[PDB]
Amino acid sequence: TKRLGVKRFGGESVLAGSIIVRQRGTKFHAGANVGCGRDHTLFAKADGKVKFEVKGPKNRKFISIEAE
Amino acid sequence: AKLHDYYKDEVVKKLMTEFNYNSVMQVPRVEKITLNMGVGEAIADKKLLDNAAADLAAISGQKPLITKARFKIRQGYPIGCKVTLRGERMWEFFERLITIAVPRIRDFRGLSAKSFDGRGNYSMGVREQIIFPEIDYDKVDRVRGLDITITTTAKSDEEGRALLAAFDFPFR
Amino acid sequence: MFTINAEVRKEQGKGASRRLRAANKFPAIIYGGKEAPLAIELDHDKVMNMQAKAEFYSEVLTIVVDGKEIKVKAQDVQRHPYKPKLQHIDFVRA
Amino acid sequence: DKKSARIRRATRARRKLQELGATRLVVHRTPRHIYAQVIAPNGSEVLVAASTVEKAIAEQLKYTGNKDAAAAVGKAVAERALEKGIKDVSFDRSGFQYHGRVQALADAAREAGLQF
RNA sequence: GCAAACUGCGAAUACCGGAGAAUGUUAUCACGGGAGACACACGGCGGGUGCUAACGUCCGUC
RNA sequence: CCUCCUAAAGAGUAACGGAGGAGCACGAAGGUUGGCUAAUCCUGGUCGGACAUCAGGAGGUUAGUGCAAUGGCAUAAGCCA
RNA sequence: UGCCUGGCGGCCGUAGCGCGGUGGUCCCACCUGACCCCAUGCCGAACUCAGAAGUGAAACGCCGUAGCGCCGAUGGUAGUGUGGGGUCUCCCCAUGCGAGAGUAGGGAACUGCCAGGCA
Repeated sequence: TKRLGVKRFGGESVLAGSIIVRQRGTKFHAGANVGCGRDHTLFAKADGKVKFEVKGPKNRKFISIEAE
Repeated sequence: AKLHDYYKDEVVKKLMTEFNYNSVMQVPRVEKITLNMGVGEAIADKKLLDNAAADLAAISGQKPLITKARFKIRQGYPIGCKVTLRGERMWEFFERLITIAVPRIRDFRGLSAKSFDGRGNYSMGVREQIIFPEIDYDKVDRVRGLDITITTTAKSDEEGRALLAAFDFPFR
Repeated sequence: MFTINAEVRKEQGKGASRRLRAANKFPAIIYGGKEAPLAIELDHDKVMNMQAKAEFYSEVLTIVVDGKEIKVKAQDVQRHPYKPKLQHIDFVRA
Repeated sequence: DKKSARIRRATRARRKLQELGATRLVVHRTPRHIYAQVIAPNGSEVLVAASTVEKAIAEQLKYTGNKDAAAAVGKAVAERALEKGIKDVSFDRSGFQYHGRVQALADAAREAGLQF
């Protein structure tokens, strides 16, 4: 009777401490050289390249940052 | 370990010759014995549960642990406390019971062969706990009994029958 | 064993398929074994003519390509829900 | 299964340690022996390894598994690693309990000069 | 058998990010001055409302 | 104040369109380190009837994750110390 | 330089489930007793102490089993952008992108370093 989805994309260059994706649940998990917030908001720990992959026993989707 | 040596001396040889196993431990062996009176009458008050716990502590050589439910019972409601042994107390208590408890049963029609889990364990509840002399008549409050469920490594009902016969299996 | 001759497909996609369907023709494929499968162009009229006999789907058929007869077994046939037209016939080499 | 729970427990430690990309010093307890290895962050290569099975440790040990054997293994691995130049490496008890053989080995290694 | 608030499967157009060709008065952005501007409508594209009866009504796009 | 669709697969895209909940609390119901890993159904067992009780079995989270809703949690954010 | 085992990574179903036999050389697993280091919301269940006292029962190790699960082409089909047409509700034409399911087939995973036993 606020904004979800992918905001930053793989292959992009971002500065340190830049939020890439916020997720309602654990749809994605931070990879190497990536931090995680209280609301599962991933942010860049450094500057370089970003990769989205699928890995794990359940084949969960992961986000990683690699040196440029 | 009071009966452990006697068990290894007597039961092992007959079971091996009647089964012809290869390894020493292939013979079924008891691992734990469960004493838990399903009184189920402590819902009104917990004094009965305290009395049951005291009886368990007195009869056994240890102190019981209070559990909770998985009849008008809520979730997580403590109703009964169980007791189990793992070690020398196993054989000590088993020998004691088979010496004084099992032989001294009133109207002892026998055990229940069908009272198996279908996989190598026997479960039954023997009432009129007066059979156990450890039960002091001074502190008895109601007619109760142990819901003994023998836990054994038997892989089938035949092995359970064989290991029960090893204890002479008085009769059905 | 039936003397069936067809033409090898020259285009990949829905274009040639619809061109054949409009002109009363259709495509097909032949696969099976280590040999590479190949696409073929089956004429609709001849397929109707020689498929009426019940023996068409019973034994191993013979398909003639560029004057070369090969044994192929019809795996399956796909037809329109109501139109009596063969959407696609899949064969297996035998 | 005890193995399943042990692996489950060790997985959390390993995955939380992998964020740093630092050489790990993994110690494994066996009922009859004890194993200790130092593995690079990649995980496919090992810098050094020593176990009680080798004669170098069991010569003076009546048995390969006990507090004394764990201490001897810790001393040996610590000496070898110090020769290697660990420079404050990180330890890992394969997701085990720091109670016995693991505890004795770690204490013996720290006696030799381990910085962890 | 069904499911806009069913997905065990899963399209092209639409997005920015990286490399690359020719193009076009730099067609691109910021600042500073000066505007109108605060009632649009027809049709097509896929829908809701409405009784898909409506030449009724509202949405994103040309 | 907040959640689900409605809504044309980046975000947004009208309804007086249909669902709704929240005005709470913890000095633990947070953290540290350690340990453990359910629901669902079945077999035996006085009441207990099949499901007040424990042991075992298929399985490892469809239990639970304090608040309505939706996504997520096995490395457990779930339970104890 | 070969056969076998253990630890650690990539790999996350062509790695899983079902059946048979094979292993105590080394190694591995179960385990005796535990008052001793330690311990339970009760218990040597796990944890820790003396080892082979006993064994290969489960477990893991190889191979075969394609039974099961799984992947999976090839085409076609459905769908659809762009421009147009018709009897314009819906369909079709030209071109491009290209489903799901199913299919032949694959399918007893592969690979990297160290350590130990037998050649």
